[PDB]
Amino acid sequence: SGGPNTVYLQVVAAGSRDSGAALYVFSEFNRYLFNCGEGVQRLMQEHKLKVARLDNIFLTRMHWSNVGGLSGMILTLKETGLPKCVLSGPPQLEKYLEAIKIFSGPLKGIELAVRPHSAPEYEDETMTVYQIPIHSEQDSSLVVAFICKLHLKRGNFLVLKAKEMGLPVGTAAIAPIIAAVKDGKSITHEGREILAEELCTPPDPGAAFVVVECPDESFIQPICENATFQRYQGKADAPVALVVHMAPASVLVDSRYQQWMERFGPDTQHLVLNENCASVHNLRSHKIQTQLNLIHPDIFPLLTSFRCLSVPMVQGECLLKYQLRPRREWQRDAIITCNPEEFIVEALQLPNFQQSVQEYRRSAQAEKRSQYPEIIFLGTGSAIPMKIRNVSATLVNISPDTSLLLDCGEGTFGQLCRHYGDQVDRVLGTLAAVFVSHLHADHHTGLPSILLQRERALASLGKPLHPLLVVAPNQLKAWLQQYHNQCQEVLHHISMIPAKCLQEGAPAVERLISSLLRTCDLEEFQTCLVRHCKHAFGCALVHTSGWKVVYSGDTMPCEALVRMGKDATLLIHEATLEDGLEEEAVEKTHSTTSQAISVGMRMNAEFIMLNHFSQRYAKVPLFSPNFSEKVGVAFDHMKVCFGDFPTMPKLIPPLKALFAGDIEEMEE
RNA sequence: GGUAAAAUGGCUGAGUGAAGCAUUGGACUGUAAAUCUAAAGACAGGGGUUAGGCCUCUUUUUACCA
Ligand SMILES: [Zn+2]
Ligand SMILES: [Zn+2]
Repeated sequence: SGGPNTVYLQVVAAGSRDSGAALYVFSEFNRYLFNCGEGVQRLMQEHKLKVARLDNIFLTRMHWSNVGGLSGMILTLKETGLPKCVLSGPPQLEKYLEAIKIFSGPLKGIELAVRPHSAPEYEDETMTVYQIPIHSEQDSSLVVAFICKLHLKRGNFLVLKAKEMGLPVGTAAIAPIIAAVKDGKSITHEGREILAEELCTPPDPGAAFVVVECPDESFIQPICENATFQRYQGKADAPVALVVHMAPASVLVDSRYQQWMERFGPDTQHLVLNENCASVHNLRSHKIQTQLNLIHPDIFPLLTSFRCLSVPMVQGECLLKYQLRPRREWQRDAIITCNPEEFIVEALQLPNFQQSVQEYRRSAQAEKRSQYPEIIFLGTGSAIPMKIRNVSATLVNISPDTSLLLDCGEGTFGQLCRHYGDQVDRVLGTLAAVFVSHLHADHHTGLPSILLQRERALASLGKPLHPLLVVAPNQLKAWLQQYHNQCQEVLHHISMIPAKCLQEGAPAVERLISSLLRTCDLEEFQTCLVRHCKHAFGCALVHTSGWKVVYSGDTMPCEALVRMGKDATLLIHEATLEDGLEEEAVEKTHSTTSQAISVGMRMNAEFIMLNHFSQRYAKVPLFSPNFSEKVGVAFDHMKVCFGDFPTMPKLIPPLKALFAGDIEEMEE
């Protein structure tokens, strides 16, 4: 068979601040993805991108912005069931996939293949790419740029022209004639010879595109007029169709360079991706957030708006696909821009929703509570981000000066971005400590994303370095050490704390826990084992003023949690099914909503928050009846103070009305 | 919400083009059941490749998701 009939280039990352570079090219036979960071897990599977058929994955640089997201792809492939896959990258990239099995578990069932730098050539039936390793004085010094090529395309045969002369078109005799013409050998028929160009268009060798990743001036000198480029710059076998520059805007304006790119010729198109892009590609999420704000602006805050030299450049944006083989031109028929003026149309006119909203407002229309005890909910999914659900983070802000994290995950940084707005830089500075509940990957894979950005935030205002405090099981230390020794230096920003020492009845550890307690003004900190998995642990917070909150998360009912949870103003509990099957508890290793409600009733706590929900089937939580005002429903991007309890019970009717039709488990 | 198998008629087996059971008048049979020389409904709804078999976007059915 011949080469692909159509080739499309698609942009995934779009140069967003919350994620690294990422480029997607669609081919008739194979799917290829270049580079990927954190937050892409939603970008794909939200814009209808097929996970399957991604047998080949490519990436650049070892930094988390381009290697962090591989765990999600591996997990999806394991769930998807793809038989084989191929992964390529820097020579020392095998160490990254060596340590994934530590917590993600064995990858047996799907085969992954890697290759060294000794084989810089790879070919298949529809495409070919050449990789050029690059060495720089100032592994973070290797970026290995990529080059792409396309197989020759055979010009369409003129079957109608053959029929006009008198050839036996429409039968089995024409097939050998067209097959011979395809090979390029003329055939003489009826005493006359017909040239190939007469019966078909001239062959086209095929276009190509190049990708570069110059991050700073360290890599400019090694790449300056590279030998490989001299054999392809300017006129070549075919003109260059498109080019993408991942370099930052600062590198663009430098006097040096900015002229080599022009050597490719005016016909060569160029693109730039960087943080200055307007983006705004959260249509459905933004609509849901606006609806929640309309229900009650105070309870549910609103996301902030993230808004925006010899040849022209088309700034990259959302789903700016490019067409290669049919014709070299751009397409913008899939623009994804938020339109609140359209969101309000359906937010203020849902069936019976307006009546419930107005009734709740009239009903709403007991002394002032404490001003700045704050708990913020970031994510309410389970190990799989989706339209409106993602791995939970449970941001807590005990005081404006000091902040704490109730576990963390991937995509939480993107969530708090476009939300805190200008205050994002200040919020990260207030962060003083973090910790992990159990060994699940989704609960600890988000630490690097927060840490690397907090490192920049600390210097953004010229404050002294303050290493972050991390409390996680002793197993998490191995992965952190491997990453420190393999990809980038992060040890100085993390201080491990075993959770065993915090158990009831159990110099560096004591001084560090004392510093944590005094910095955030916490009277005491306690942790206990949970019936969830090996080395699983919980936590409890008690304030000097008598406020107590205990986080349980994934856990089966146990006596220790109940004993520690006695006289607790608030607590976070996990739900799996609401109403349904009570069997196969061992498979889930999680509590049940009815049992959670019973516990909360007997917990003596005045209110119980339901945050973590299983995401096997996309459905709003069908709240189990036989409950009280103590229980509640927790979603993403929530706000209020400690004493703002009486508000949320009245939000139940409007909250249910907003969803209207519910898509829950059916007999199928 | 995601993954896996079929969209051909009253039913099924496939991709050179379509075939058996059944029927419209019945021939051997007083009798309407046995055996045909003719008949018919015909590959879900779009398009990219210029041909069906390939891929792509909804629609129906079944199963699975830790
Ligand atoms: Zn969980
Ligand atoms: Zn978990």
